[PDB]
Amino acid sequence: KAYRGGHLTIRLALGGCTNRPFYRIVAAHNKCPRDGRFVEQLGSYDPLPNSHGEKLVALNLDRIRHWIGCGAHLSKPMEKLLGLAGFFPLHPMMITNAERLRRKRAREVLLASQK
Amino acid sequence: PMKGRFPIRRTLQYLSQGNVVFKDSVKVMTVNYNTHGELGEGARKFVFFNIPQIQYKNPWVQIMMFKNMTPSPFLRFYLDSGEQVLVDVETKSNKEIMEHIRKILGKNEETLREEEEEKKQLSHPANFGPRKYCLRECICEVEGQVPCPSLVPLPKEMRGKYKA
Amino acid sequence: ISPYKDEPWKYLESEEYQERYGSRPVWADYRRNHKGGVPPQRTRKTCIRRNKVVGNPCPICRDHKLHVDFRNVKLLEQFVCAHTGIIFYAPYTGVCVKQHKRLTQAIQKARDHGLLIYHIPQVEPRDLDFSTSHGAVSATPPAPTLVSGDPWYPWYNWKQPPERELSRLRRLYQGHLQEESGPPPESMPK
Amino acid sequence: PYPPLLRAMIIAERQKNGDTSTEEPMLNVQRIRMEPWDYPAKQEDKGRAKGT
Amino acid sequence: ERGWSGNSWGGISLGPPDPGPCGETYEDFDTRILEVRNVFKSIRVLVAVGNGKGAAGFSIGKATDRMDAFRKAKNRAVHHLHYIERYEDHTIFHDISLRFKRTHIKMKKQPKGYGLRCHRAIITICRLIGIKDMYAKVSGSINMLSLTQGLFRGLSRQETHQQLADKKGLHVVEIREECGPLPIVVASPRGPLRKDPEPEDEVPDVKLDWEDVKTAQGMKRSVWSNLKRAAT
Amino acid sequence: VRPRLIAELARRVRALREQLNRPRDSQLYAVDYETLTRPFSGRRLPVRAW
Amino acid sequence: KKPTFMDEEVQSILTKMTGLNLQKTFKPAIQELKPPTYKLMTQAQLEEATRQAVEAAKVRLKMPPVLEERVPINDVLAEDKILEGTETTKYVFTDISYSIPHRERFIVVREPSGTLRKASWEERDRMIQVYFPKEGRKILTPIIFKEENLRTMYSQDRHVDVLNLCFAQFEPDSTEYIKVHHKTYEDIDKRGKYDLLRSTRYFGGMVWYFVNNKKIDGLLIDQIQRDLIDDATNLVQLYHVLHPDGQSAQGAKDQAAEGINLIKVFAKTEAQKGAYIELTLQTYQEALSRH
Amino acid sequence: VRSSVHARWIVGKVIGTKMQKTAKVRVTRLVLDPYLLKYFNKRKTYFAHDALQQCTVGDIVLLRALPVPRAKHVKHELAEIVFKVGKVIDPVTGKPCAGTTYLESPLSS
Amino acid sequence: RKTRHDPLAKSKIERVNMPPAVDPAEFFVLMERYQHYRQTVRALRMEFVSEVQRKVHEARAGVLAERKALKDAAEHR
RNA sequence: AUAGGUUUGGUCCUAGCCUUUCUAUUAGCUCUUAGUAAGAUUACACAUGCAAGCAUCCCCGUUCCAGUGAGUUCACCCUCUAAAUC
Ligand code: FES
Ligand SMILES: [K+]
Ligand SMILES: [K+]
Ligand SMILES: [Mg+2]
Ligand SMILES: [Mg+2]
Ligand SMILES: [Mg+2]
Ligand SMILES: [Mg+2]
Ligand SMILES: [Mg+2]
Ligand SMILES: [Mg+2]
Ligand SMILES: [Zn+2]
Repeated sequence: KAYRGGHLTIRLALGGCTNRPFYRIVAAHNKCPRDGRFVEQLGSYDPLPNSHGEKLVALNLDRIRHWIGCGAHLSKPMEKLLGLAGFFPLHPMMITNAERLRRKRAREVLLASQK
Repeated sequence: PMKGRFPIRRTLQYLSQGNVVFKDSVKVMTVNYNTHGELGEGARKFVFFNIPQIQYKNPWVQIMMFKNMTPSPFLRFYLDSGEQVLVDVETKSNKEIMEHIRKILGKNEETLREEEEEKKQLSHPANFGPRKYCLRECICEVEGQVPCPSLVPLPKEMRGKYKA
Repeated sequence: ISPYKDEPWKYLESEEYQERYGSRPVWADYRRNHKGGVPPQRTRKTCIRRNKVVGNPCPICRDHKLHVDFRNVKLLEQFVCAHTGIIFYAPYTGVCVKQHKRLTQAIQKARDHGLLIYHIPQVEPRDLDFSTSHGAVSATPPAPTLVSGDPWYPWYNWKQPPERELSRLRRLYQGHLQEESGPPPESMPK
Repeated sequence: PYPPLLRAMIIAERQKNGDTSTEEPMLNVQRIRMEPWDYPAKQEDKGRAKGT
Repeated sequence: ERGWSGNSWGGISLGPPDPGPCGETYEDFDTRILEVRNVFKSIRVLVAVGNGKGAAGFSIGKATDRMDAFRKAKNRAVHHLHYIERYEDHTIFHDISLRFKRTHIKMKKQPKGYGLRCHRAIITICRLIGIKDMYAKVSGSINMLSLTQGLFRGLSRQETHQQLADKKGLHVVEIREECGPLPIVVASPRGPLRKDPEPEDEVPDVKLDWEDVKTAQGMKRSVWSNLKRAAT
Repeated sequence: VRPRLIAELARRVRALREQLNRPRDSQLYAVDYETLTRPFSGRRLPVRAW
Repeated sequence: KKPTFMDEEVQSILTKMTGLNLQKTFKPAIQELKPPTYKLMTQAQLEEATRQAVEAAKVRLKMPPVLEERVPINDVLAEDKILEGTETTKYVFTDISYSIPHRERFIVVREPSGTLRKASWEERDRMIQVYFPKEGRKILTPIIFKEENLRTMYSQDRHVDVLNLCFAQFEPDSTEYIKVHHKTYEDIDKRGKYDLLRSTRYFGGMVWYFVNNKKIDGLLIDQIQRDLIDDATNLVQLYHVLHPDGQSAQGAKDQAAEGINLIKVFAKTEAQKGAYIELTLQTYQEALSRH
Repeated sequence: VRSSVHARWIVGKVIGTKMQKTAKVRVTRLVLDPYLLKYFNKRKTYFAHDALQQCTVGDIVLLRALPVPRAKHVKHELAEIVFKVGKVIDPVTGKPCAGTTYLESPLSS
Repeated sequence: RKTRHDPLAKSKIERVNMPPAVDPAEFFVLMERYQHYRQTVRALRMEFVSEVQRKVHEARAGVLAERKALKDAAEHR
């Protein structure tokens, strides 16, 4: 199928069931449906903690590197995941949101002290 | 019962029992053989029993037969480079002919094993998807992970209906 | 009310059981009533509905002294092929679907507790090489930033902008300004 | 510096291949010239609104 | 207990055969009705008897009264017994393909626990003979008398492993997948053993059945095959 | 394959009519300073530009 | 140096001590059955088939390597304090590139505190089972390995089944593997069930454990009672090479003890029940003279 | 990479020579019947450029793909004549033959 | 979704998208953080691209592949 | 198909029809709770409301997603080679 423009992008395809999400890390054309045709499955991500309290993330680092070197883009959630894995620098918004949460809880603690 | 002499020839097991997988150079195989004459007996057997297997393992190689055109039977292979390989098969048994062509133009076991290992890499066991391609469909099939809501209702705190 | 509920296996060593069944399986004499020569491919869902037994109860439901318990090994053995180690499907013995599910769970629990003998294969090792010298399982040399206690990259930390740049931003966003944020708390507030 | 995990993988591969040098792996960024976002773009490549 | 159906005589037991005039008792033999027919009136009954240990037979009885026909068939059956060889006393020694008149019967030896997946009359006769594991397919006309005659003929004309060894003068070696490459010698020649090996037939000229090949290749699609059924 | 000539005809006619009725910069980038909209399209300009 | 378990001489001694019973090695399995096949064979063909079966059994009896308990993995890759408190559960990142050995594959954990550390051994094995499932292994440890169920399995004389389950479930150098194997060996020694492991691949490991813990008296007694005198002498020689500075080995060198005399020297020097060893050896010699 | 024609080398029998410098050649391949699992001949016609018009009806010829088709139906050229109709030279011995009989004895040389 | 031929809803004709308020210090710090992060990510992308090209060059016109090709040709001869 | 019923005064053979099995839709009668999956008959006609914005103006997007199954060997492989991403 020929799309006008577009590019390959490594992103998260949502599967699972209602109230039980699960993600597949796939390299696919940006114009394709979210859960539709893909070029290669590059990993997976279970956002629900398991019986060990762990969120499991599988990354095909070799193929991820190959597709990045082949010109594939990255969705923001995948960039944040790779930053958490240590594969990239921490995304600026992770740091900014951490600081925002710090300030919010500082305000709440000051409210508690004031009361 | 199944029609014809030696009906076993028309079973997928027999057809897949062949051990000759040609190198990519081979494009055409001509089989010149004679219908009568004891010295050509093996060649006739080679046509009767082994050509189906050779074709089954090599679908894209053009095999063509010729009958009583020369005083003796022989095989000729035409390669992509333009080279031609002539194999005289008079006085040879069909098994001998099969072994000879395997030796001179057949991929060795090592190349076949490498190709099989290459085929293995495409089916990554860790991938999730439909059963036609993947071992498992969902991470919920993994023990210790949160199970499917179809089989085990999720706790009410984890359901949007009771979070809204 | 069965006296064998706490110790079900005793029932299979009692003379009453021997008189009733002898040496044959408890399902030997059962026969499903159905139309046609080919039976339905599933047994009934259950023989007991609201504490009432149906006319032709299955082998397990027709005898109340037979308890499907993972300790009742000798009973569970009668529902597994002794030559192949496979649990019979419900139409084979005629046990209802509910009791078949209970029997399957009991057999699995007995096998898990080592009470029921089953064929355990001899498998090959996972890894060809058992070396643990690779960095993935060994220790990686710490990076200088980790040693010094600094963040991995300098920009992970807050740097207060110069006053001039903040003034440009305030000029650029006249009338659409929020309160300036100071440096964040160093540690996560508790 | 490389990211933590990537640095660890590079060092692990080096140690596997016999290299024992203690130099840190580093990413060269001299060739990465950060143009400001407000730098003028190429107007020759830009499109034009269509008549409607 | 009912037979093959509620209103059917077939499969019903007639009890042990009567003590014969020869002075022998047959308390160990069980009798089963295979067919009851009205002859135009009299009754013609086909019954089979067997002791569960290889000795089995069958007979026809004709009489105006049904009970007299049963008694005649049973007493005549006990005096026309076959002996059926059994491999390890549970199955037949080899696959048997036979045609009696217009009835074709294909029987296959099966491992232990396979059960009797056979025509119901074949199941009854096999229970009488003592065969416990076998597959059977009946084709052509399903005529009860021809079926019984063909079954007894084929089962009586099976070559045991000892017979094969004595004929070929060679060790009969069994290969079981469950037992790995261990060769199990099931029969050895009573006389001397030939020192020359059998010809290594590269392709045997056997007559294959298209149904078996289709089943092996997965091209059989019947909705009626391999259906769940009660123990037999 | 039954040729679709009308498609080519329409494509050529549209290309010609687009190259001969090109809107000029005076039409494209005019602005109504009271409402800050483009009269050519009617689209309002972003707030930060006003 | 001291011979390793995989030393050629040690491997040969343990292979000969194990024995090869084709009936026990290829005992009929309880699995899906198919109709058997038949072949007409001459005596030479039968002997060739038996020889091939012997080679297959030799492949089947290949002793697993004996490995030392692995050192715990405690390595930190990064400490990103900025991420402290931004998450409530840990992230486990497994590299699933296909053509990587599982002991060289990077598996890391980002903790809620912001620490990026390497995965522990148990987490590594769990992840490898999650993404590269292996037949016979489970992600959650089976309950059969609890002490009560292991006791039941021992009572049923199913030690080989226990060892097969352990091999399938645990890695050779893991703590659980070593603990279960040691319990199995201890029970075998306590109840004189060494014959259960003969003609199996676990006999060599059991013998190695007994020799290294200096508890070969029961195995010597069993071998003497079973008239496997060559095995007893080979066991004594193995004990002496693994403990060449022991009084038993020095006694053997001083008295120049060979054959049964080696057993006598061991019984007199460094046997916990040398008296019973001497009694059994004397009975064996008397029975041999009578025969 | 060397040609856009699918069939690179093929062997066939010349069935027509009525076109100028073009031989119509019949090529037979073996195709498995999915139901009977037997191999049957499937025939296809090819036009081969014969610049010298040296092909005769009935001879067995080798066709080599052109780098690009020179006409609508001409995608090949005549590489050689494997067997000249009625003028076969035994490849094994190199001597003329008429069917299964040698026209010239191999011993003569 | 709508196509370019579908008309705009009549309840949105008077809609004005008011830009969000800006925190100056956070804005400046975030701009710097994005700049540094994108520079690092382009460096990493360059390394990955070079790796891909080098693998392709090692596969075609390599050295071990060249040995393999020569060995296979000599075997054929 | 492990097969069964039905032609004749009767037997055997051939042969059709039907029975038994498993799904999907609709209809009758009857239906309590929870989780999950699926969900016009009609390429017939459509009231009404929404489904495409973003952005310091240019551009970019609205060519995607979503829908239907009317027509129907434009889908797959190779050669060559535009547009697009790096
Ligand atoms: S199939 Fe996994 S959540 Fe439903
Ligand atoms: K825009
Ligand atoms: K349609
Ligand atoms: Mg009835
Ligand atoms: Mg009929
Ligand atoms: Mg929709
Ligand atoms: Mg679409
Ligand atoms: Mg239509
Ligand atoms: Mg281009
Ligand atoms: Zn029941």
